[PDB]
Amino acid sequence: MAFASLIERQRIRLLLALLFGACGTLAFSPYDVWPAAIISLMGLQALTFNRRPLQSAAIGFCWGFGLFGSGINWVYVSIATFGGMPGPVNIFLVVLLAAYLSLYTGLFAGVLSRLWPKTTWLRVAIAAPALWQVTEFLRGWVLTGFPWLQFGYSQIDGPLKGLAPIMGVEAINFLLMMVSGLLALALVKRNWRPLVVAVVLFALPFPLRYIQWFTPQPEKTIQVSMVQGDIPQSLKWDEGQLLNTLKIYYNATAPLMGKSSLIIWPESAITDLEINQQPFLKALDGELRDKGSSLVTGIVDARLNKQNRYDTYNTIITLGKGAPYSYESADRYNKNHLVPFGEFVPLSFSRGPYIQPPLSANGIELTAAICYEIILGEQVRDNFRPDTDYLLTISNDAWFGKSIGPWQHFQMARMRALELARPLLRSTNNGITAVIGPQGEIQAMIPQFTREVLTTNVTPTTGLTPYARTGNWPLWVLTALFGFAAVLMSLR
Repeated sequence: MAFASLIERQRIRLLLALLFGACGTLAFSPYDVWPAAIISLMGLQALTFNRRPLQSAAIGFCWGFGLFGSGINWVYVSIATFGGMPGPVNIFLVVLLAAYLSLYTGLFAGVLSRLWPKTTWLRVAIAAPALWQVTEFLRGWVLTGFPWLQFGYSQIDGPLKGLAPIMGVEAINFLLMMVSGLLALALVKRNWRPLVVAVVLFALPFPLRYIQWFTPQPEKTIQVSMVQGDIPQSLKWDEGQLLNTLKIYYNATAPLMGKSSLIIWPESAITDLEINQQPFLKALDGELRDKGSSLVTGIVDARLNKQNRYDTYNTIITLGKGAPYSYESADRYNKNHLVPFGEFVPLSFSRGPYIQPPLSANGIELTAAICYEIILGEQVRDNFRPDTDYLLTISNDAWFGKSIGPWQHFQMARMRALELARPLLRSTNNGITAVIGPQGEIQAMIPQFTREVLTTNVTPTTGLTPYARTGNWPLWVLTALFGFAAVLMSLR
């Protein structure tokens, strides 16, 4: 046989693209193999060499489909269990989602091989990172976006973690696409120059991780007790289980009063309207103030708005010491970035303001996010303020079941703590509830899929990271400069 007549064939290239896309899903939290991201990106860029724009677009689409048919398949658990659509219909829906998410990768590959047909360093090192940044922005922006499975999140424990506090996780996405292509440039061509360049560009951010952009405050250390109720997702929105859920949470929280300064309940812990459960909240706030503590809990609130029609918000509310409860109080967080097909129909929860004040609780200012909102770095940074002590996130991962989705969500949550240099207090109904340190490090974690309480001492951090001080625009300026240079050098 032969091994040179097979690679040149297009069908073999499509199969290899599928294989590399599938293998790239091993780079995230359930498996935590950061070399898999590099290998997958190297395969993506190397298989598109010497290809026509249409063929390369097809190869990129196949690579994206391989990535998104295995990296995100837990969505099946969110459809088969919760929904009357039969098994084949759920499979078709998952396939449609994977194809839609791979359309952006196909577009990226097609544009890359149209504007930059020849395999040179200008393509792998200059054009590919900028075009990948633009494509990922489009994927995370169009139709409310879905910026899931970004290889920058795979470097939390990797060498390039310290680049996140300076320029943001997407900057890692810029570098991983930049380095891997150079490796690809050293693989197809027997030239050690791209290998040396990639090694240098990968080993430079490694010393840039011992820098602490935060100052710990060993005088405001408080005991936080996050409650994981493990309420089943099948009966959560039932009137018969409303009383049982309240009893479970209250009996889990009552011993914690007087010993934990802050108590946190998961997203939509009170599965009832905020106006309906007024006496319970008032009595709870009175008891919390008597013992001395603050409770931050998720709830669904109905507001008559200005047109006298109800506006439904998925809110986080605060009660107790340092934050008295009232139905009309600014100490509240309304979820802004709703989950498509889970809370609204694109093309019915309402959207809160994009910028909201941080929650105040017993003298502690919390930057709050809800479930899906924690994966959006830009929104969290915009809501972040210098006075913030901890990053607050409440979620409900029971939809995804016993799958890889919860861990990917947890890793994307840890990336926010790494970027903003603030402790992250993640609470979930049955998912991963943890206290992520200022460097994206797990300081505490309780077993998943059980009814437990995570009670640990946590220390605030002050100071601003370069990312939290300038934002995401330096990365966009670098991307624009690289794209302009690559385009201007392509007109010849």
